[PDB]
Amino acid sequence: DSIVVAYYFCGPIPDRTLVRGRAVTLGQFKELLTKKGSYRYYFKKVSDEFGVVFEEVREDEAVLPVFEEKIIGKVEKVD
Amino acid sequence: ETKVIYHLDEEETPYLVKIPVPAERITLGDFKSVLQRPAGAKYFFKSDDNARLPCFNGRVVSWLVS
Repeated sequence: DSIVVAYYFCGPIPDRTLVRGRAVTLGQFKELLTKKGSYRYYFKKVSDEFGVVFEEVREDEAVLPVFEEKIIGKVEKVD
Repeated sequence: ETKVIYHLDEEETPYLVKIPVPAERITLGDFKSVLQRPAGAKYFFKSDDNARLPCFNGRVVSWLVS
């Protein structure tokens, strides 16, 4: 019903947060953030599409991939 | 749209980014227009902006060094 999230805000391992589970969305993740607009999101996903990757997610409506039993992600800023 | 897997510096897990240019026209200029990485990184590939990127079955594999 709720899953764990742990991301990297360029560099931080901010504390694993609980996030409600209706398939956690990218917009559902970035509504936890302020002063965005120029953030860039990746999420560790099990895929060696021809071993694992950090696939960029840009749509507020995409399902976020699930690694292990969480959503290990990585958000970094542009310039 | 071309799938590009690049190893940034030497991080464990690489990155996957889709570039909205079909693999017939996939250029280093497109890779830069997607990444928008501070200068000046170098690029290698698995095999200039006008030059194309080598891709088999629509997959580009690259390495970046800060």
